[PDB]
Amino acid sequence: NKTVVVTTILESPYVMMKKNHEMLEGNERYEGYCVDLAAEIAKHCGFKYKLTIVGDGKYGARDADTKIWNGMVGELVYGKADIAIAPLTITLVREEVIDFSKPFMSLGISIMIKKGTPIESAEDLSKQTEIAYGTLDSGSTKEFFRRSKIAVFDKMWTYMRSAEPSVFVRTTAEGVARVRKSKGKYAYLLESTMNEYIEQRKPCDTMKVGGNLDSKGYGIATPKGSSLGNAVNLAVLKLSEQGLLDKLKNKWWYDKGEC
Amino acid sequence: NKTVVVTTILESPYVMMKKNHEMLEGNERYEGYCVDLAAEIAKHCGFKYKLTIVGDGKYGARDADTKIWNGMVGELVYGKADIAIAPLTITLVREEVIDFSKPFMSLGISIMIKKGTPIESAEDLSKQTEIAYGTLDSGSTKEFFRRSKIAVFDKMWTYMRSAEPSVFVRTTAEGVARVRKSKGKYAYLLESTMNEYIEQRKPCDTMKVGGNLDSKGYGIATPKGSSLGNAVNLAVLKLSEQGLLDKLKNKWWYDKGEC
Ligand SMILES: O=C(Cc1ccc(-n2nc(C(F)(F)F)c3c2CCCC3)cc1)N1CCCC1
Ligand SMILES: N[C@@H](CCC(=O)O)C(=O)O
Ligand SMILES: N[C@@H](CCC(=O)O)C(=O)O
Ligand SMILES: [Zn+2]
Ligand SMILES: [Zn+2]
Ligand SMILES: [Zn+2]
Ligand SMILES: [Zn+2]
Ligand SMILES: [Zn+2]
Ligand SMILES: [Zn+2]
Repeated sequence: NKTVVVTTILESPYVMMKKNHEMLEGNERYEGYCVDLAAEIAKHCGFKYKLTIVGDGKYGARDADTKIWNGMVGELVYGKADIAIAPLTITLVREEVIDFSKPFMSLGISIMIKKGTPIESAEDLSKQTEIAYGTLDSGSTKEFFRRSKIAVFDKMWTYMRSAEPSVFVRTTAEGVARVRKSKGKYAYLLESTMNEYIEQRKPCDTMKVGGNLDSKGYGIATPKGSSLGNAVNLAVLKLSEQGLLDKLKNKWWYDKGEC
Repeated sequence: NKTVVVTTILESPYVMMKKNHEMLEGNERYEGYCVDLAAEIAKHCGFKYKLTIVGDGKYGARDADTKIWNGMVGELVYGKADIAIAPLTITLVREEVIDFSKPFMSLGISIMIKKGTPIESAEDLSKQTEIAYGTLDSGSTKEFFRRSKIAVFDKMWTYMRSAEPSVFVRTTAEGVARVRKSKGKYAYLLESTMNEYIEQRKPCDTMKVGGNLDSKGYGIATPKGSSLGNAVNLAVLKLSEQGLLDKLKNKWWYDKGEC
């Protein structure tokens, strides 16, 4: 056996640097839902592991020209990591190049506003121009809009793709900060899981509005045909059935609530 | 190529006999969410197929003594069908013997009451004895209670397992009828998808109460190592991303609403 290299991403409350731990070593530096999940998966599957943060800070997309995968997906595709344990969305284009476990969490695209913003739905956003809106610049949310044939979402993409200045952000934290600083003139499209987390964080000035725009899941990813895929998949189902995933959700979202 | 034998189950609104079609032939007899899903899967995967209703009318469980699988799971395990396209819950014990696609629908165990029943939650059910409650006698809901280590659910199982007369039912329709006829003295534990469907059916006398007790998914099942598994899995993701699964949900639940 060898130590399994885990790629993950700094995304609250999934993986966070513990206060004042920057200069410590190894796995103990990090906390969060995916840190606890990695420990359980590794225990059930009988492996030792090293948590690493994805070098480019991205989830994963294929460049249109170079055909090269970036982010966590790229780390798996090019053999830089053995497994990705992160809020990584199961998508068709990714499933074509890596393997996913059954989902460990359900989510959908959602709208985050600064409280008091006169927006209730995606339709509302699409029918006005005063309030700008965008997504994480690389990720499954952007791709959702890029590919949608649904009238409202196609309209939103036509606006977003050419809006100036760019409505896209490099990180979730950047999108949240942009909502908070924009006096109601920027809304952020992000996954319901993140949105619901931030809604319960100080300064308690954002909220989720409207229903989810889609329904999907996060999965644990391994390189195609990995020795780990089968056991990891069975482990996710065991964690689900043993109530552990619900325990972790309660721990990191609502037990954490500051609002 | 050969005609693919599809096993499914008569369960509204997934697969229903069209009015006055009992004496007709082939696939045209049936309608419902899973009928529409089967047509899309078959189109994307490039196969012809025959819809068949599971002979024993069960979802699938392994007998404790004989070790034999019944229901749709058994039809796959013993080679009687090529694929199951039905509201078949993804579970660990099933995943050990058959393959599941990524989920096509999200659901959780839920409580159905006759309107006016003084029950708001599973905790409420567990803390009283006036109102009886039970599950489908063979299925993932029964197994959930049989295996739970959560205090409230363990208490409920201890009651259900020895209650007389039996609190278990052979079919969802039987559980719904039992709620409707029992003057508030029977509550039925069933999947949220079914519960939400029935809530919108005449005579509009039942309702879903409380949050879901768990979170899981339905998947399309194939025998272990089937030639169809890979393509079916990719097809489910395509249907999800193309908004087709959302379209089918709206079609069979809410466009169907009678209340
Ligand atoms: O498996 C359960 C719930 C759950 C159920 C279903 C999904 N997923 N996951 C997908 C996905 F495969 F990602 F596209 C899709 C769904 C339902 C909607 C169709 C596409 C996702 C999640 N969880 C594990 C622990 C908590 C939630
Ligand atoms: N979970 C997403 C990143 C967040 C987003 O795109 O909103 C992904 O796997 O790409
Ligand atoms: N979907 C369930 C049947 C319904 C239930 O158990 O409530 C199964 O696959 O076993
Ligand atoms: Zn420490
Ligand atoms: Zn465990
Ligand atoms: Zn620009
Ligand atoms: Zn007809
Ligand atoms: Zn299609
Ligand atoms: Zn009895």
